[PDB]
Amino acid sequence: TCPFYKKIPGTGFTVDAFQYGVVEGCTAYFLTHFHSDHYAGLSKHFTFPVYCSEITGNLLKNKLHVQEQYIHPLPLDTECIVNGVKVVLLDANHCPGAVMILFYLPNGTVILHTGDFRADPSMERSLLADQKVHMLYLDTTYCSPEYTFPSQQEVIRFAINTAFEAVTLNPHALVVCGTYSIGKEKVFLAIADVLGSKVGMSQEKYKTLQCLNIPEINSLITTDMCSSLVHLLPMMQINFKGLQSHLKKCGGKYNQILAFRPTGWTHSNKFTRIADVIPQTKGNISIYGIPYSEHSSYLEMKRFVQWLKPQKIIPTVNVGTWKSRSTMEKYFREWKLEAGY
Ligand code: NI
Repeated sequence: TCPFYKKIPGTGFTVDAFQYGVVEGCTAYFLTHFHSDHYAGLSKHFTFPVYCSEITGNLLKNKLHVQEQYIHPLPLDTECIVNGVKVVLLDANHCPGAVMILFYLPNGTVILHTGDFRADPSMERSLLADQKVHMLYLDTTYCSPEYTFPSQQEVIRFAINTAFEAVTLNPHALVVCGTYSIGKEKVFLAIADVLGSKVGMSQEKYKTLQCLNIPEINSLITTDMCSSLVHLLPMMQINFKGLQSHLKKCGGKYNQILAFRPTGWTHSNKFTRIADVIPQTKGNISIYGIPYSEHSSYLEMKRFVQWLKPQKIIPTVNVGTWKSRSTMEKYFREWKLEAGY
């Protein structure tokens, strides 16, 4: 039974609520991004309207086989009317197609739902600048001061250098990046760019990238594993057993695998820095783990909310225990105190 924090009051609208069959008095179902915890339950047999970004639509059509008549893509940064309610979609800085949704209620209330996001200062020069926000539905994934991590740019720097270095030393070495959903594509395509390679992957994952409105994408990707010195494999498969077998599969074309595992936060973030990282080596294979987050750090989130100054905050992650909920409320109170609003 759809929880309260997936419902927008005084509309027929839910957000990311496809796993409760039909929802009591929902004219329109919004989807913030194409990640399975958020789209769970969508199928070819979905007959209610779905509102989403262009890229999330491409994905629903081609991957889930949702019928064209039910997919309502909207452009970003554009005032759109939907069932007599003004909405706007903002870039979320999460994965391809991911959006934040501004709802302008008939009664004059204004609601921001962030879906999944990584807050950034460039958001403060959007249509959010222009007016007051009464309720914030907040991605609270890393809402705790321990969670610091480096900028996406820093991590992609580290990844490129490690890749180039290892391949220049040994031009029979293969680079492997682990994946399970969209997002984290800048890791593997930035590596492939420096190397002068296309990225080799399965046909399923090849299809998925074809959905993403990437300029020139056909020059960048391939299924031909043999003509390709950066490869994508399921994250499940990024270990010595699964790497060995993969190195066996390439038919004597590579003597060495350098791999990256894009993990979110991990406890080693509290002690070690990004330039000071080391891999786990078992023979000719080396497996790095890098902290590429697609969610706000504690500080990023704090600064975003102190700038936005909402009247009320509703968390959408870590809400299932009273300890989590209790700890988050305290931090929100402190932020308000620190600022005065
Ligand atoms: Ni997500």
